[PDB]
Amino acid sequence: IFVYQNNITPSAMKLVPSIPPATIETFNEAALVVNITHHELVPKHIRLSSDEKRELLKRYRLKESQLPRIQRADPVALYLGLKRGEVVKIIRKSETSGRYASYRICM
Amino acid sequence: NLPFGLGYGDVGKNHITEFPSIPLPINGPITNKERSLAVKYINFGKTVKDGPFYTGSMTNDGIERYSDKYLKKRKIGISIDDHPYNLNLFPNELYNVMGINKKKLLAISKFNNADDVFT
Amino acid sequence: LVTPEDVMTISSLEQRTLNPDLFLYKELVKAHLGERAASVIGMLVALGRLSVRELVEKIDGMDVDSVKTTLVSLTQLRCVKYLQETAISGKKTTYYYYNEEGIHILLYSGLIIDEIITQMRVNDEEEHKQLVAEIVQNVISLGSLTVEDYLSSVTSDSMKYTISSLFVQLCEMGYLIQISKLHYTPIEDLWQFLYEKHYKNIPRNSPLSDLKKRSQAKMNAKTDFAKIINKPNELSQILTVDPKTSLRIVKPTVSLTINLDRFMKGRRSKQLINLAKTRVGSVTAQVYKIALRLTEQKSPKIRDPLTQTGLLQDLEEAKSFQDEAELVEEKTPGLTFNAIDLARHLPAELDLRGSLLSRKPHSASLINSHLKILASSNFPFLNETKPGVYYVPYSKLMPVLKSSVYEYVIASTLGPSAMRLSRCIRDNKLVSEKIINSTALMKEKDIRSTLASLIRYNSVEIQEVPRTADRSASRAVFLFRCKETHSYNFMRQNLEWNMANLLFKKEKLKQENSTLLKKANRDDVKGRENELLLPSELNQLKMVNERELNVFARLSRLLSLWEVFQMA
Amino acid sequence: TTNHVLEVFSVLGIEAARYSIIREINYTMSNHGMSVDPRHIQLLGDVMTYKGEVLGITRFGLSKMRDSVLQLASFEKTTDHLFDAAFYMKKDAVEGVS
Amino acid sequence: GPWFTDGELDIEFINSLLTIVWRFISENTFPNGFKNFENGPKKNVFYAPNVKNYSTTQEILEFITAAQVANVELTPSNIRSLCEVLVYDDKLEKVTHDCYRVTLESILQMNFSIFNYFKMFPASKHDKEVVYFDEWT
DNA sequence: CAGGAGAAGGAGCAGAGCG
DNA sequence: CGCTCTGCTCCTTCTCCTTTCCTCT
RNA sequence: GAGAGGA
Repeated sequence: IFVYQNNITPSAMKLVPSIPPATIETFNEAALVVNITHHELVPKHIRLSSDEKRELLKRYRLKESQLPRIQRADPVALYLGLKRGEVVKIIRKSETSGRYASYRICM
Repeated sequence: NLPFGLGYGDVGKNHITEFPSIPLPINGPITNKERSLAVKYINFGKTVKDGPFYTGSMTNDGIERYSDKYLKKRKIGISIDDHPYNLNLFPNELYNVMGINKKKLLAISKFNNADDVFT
Repeated sequence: LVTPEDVMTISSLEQRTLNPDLFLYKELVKAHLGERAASVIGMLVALGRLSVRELVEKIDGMDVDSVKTTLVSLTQLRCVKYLQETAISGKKTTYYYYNEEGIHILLYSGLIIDEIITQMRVNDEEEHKQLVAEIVQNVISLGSLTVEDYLSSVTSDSMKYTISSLFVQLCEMGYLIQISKLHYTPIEDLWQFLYEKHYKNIPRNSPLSDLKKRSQAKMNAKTDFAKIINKPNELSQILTVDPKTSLRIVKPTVSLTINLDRFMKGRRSKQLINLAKTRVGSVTAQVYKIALRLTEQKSPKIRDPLTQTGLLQDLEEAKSFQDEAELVEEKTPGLTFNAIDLARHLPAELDLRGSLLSRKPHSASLINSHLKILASSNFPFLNETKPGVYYVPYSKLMPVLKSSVYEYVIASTLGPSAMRLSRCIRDNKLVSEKIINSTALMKEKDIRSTLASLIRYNSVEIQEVPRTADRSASRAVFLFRCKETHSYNFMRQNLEWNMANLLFKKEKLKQENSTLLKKANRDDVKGRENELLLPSELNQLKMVNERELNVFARLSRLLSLWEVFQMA
Repeated sequence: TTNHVLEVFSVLGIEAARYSIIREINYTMSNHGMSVDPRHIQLLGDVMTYKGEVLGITRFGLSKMRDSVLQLASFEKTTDHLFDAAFYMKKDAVEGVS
Repeated sequence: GPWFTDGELDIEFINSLLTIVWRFISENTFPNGFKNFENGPKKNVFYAPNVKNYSTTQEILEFITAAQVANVELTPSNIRSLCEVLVYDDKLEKVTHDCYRVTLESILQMNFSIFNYFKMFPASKHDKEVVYFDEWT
């Protein structure tokens, strides 16, 4: 995780996603002052493993292309650093329905 | 606006030929040497059609009969697998379909220089 | 009037939409291999680089065993060029390409056998010409052969020795080469592989500079690229001398196939001889022919050093290729020759005494003078390296050969005025209609007619110079250029489509009248046509055979006409 | 919190964008005294924010949601959508109500 | 220009002038002339490479002046333009310093090898499998 | 005849590498 | 060490929509 | 075609 101070040259961004085994991420110091997950409007995200994703897909008889996707580089996605194809379970709280789970995948 | 080099007589119907009218000069009568090539072009091709590597295709009743018995098999069909193969050339995944462990048999494509064309 | 219900049937309009490459390749494979192989080749051409799973998915005949049998049939006949790449993230997969050289070999079979028979001075002896014809036929039809199988097929010791000697002679001549996995690997992907293992291995210290690092990688990669390209052409297998009786014998275990590059170099030599026959006398043409035959084995490859296809040409250093080629084109030891060698090998049947007039056999001076008159012409038939030493410049002879063939095709199809206009526009550059009339001296009406009939092909290109804010006509001017690359590519595609159409018609006619053709071999009744079949069947079979003969003769002519555009 | 939905989407993820959409629609329709059940608002928010990003109900946000060429042509920009489906050779399976 | 008739460039006079200039060049650049080809290409002889077989523009000017076939005064530039026009059609091969010597193809065409297309015969009537240049266009 | 929102080219600078 | 591409980012100038229809005249 | 109710 490379927390740059003020600005990133686009050439650095070009060089960023070229490592087969490993990966690197960029975080602005201004973008990291109050973590997004502690905001009132950001529901609790949970990263689901391969086994949990398989269990969910078998339970709802879905595929990896039908769940409501969440974009990569989403502020609550790059926070957890979800890789492409990882399911995140969201504990969404509504005043008329209590808490309930909604699922997303990273694309 | 009719152009300078045109008149109303030549315009009015849009007749496109739809048929070619400019032929290449390669349509002349064949020569004896050219007649030879052909044979070595008809013969080749015929041999590979008879060759084991064809798989071209994209009565036969199940009732036993004494008539079909005592009749010879049409030929000794040579499948693709029976041909000898240089294993180091082919991809590995195709090994399950070849004759990796099968009796060796190679067919010789004899060449008859005499033309098979009638007259 | 011809209704569309008849136009769709007797106008060849349904096939006029097919891509010439896909049409030709699919038709050839269907004629020589079958329908499953034709479908697989069609998928390979249409999509490109399909694995077995994708081939199964994209074809209705999705039997995995059927697809694998088709793939082995195409691989043994090297009609495909597979590739085994390893996925770092997991399971490896092997992708198949379409092999152009194998399909060309299927295309040039008759010409290949004719060249094999004629070039080797064995048709004169009349006894082993049949043996070498059978050898080349089996090699070209079965794909790859090892000599021990062919020898074990025959029984006679004399026949075995003759076949082994012919194998050795053919391999030495260059028409037969050892087949390796390099023949089943795309040149572009081979260069991609060789770019690494020479760029990655550079230490992580400061390399000269990133551009200079890439330059070093390219310079190191070109060396072993050329080395591995020429590795099959080193005759490292024929030198199994003295297993017994101390004779030159080919190694039994080495598989041998036909060298398409050698045959295409022979075709280029024949094309150059035909061109020279339109510029010098018959005797001088014979001298040029024998010089080409002497230098044919050592000549550079017809297509390219195989580096043009591999990567991007360059920023502008692509000329280096030319220069590098030119260097070898001038410095390969076999290329350079003097009149002494030609006189040594010149046939005695050539007069070569009164052919040349001094002012208004096998003499060295006369042969040198004929070489000088060959080199004197504006067409670079021969070029002078040292005083009295000549070499045939292939680099400077391809463009003129292509231009002459294209100009004469235009002259034959359209009028001679079309050739005049094309050559006038080519010699000039961006010439208006008034200057065309001034420097061509013919009617402007026919000038415009020929220009309009010629722009239908990529022969003459219109450059629009707008004289207003809007580029609409009646105010702008229209100059004319040539753009010879467009013309060559378009004519090559046109000839490919014509050849595909001829083959399609031949196969259709064979299928339509297949009943009597099948009867001709139902009971081995060949050679007994008049004494067993009805006269109507006799006439029908005669007409079918004559039509097929004419089809293949026209295919041979089309090949002789399109090889030049295939060159590079 | 701001009124702008897209700003919340940019700075706080997509779930916060959905929450903001639902809450702002509910507030606008409650300040006006109208009684619309919040479940319809939640369905609208989910429809807007289920492809991954906030997508409008214009002819631009619909083109990124529904693949069906005939439905998009029926709604808006008919000829452009039909010509694009002819060019890219789309293969829609008719399952929508339109 | 002197070659214009009724405001348009006629061809008949131009064609005759081209023919006579071509014949003059062919005679100059060959040992004996057309009678070297009455027997055929199996016996014809050619000039040595060291000889000056070409014919400059001035020789053509002298020939057209002494022949009086053009019937009008022709400047060397006009004859140069005319023979440059004749350079096309693979006639009157151009040599440096404004020299001309006829091509062998030009005299071969007076009577597969695509180059000598004139010898090949047209296709028979009502014959299928005949190759057309514009069948694909 | 107004209002809203995208797609496509000029255009003016950072940034990188360089011989 | 200026020089010269790329590349990015503005900036401007362009295009496609605006209930229901329900009549008559 | 376009002028205007109308709900």
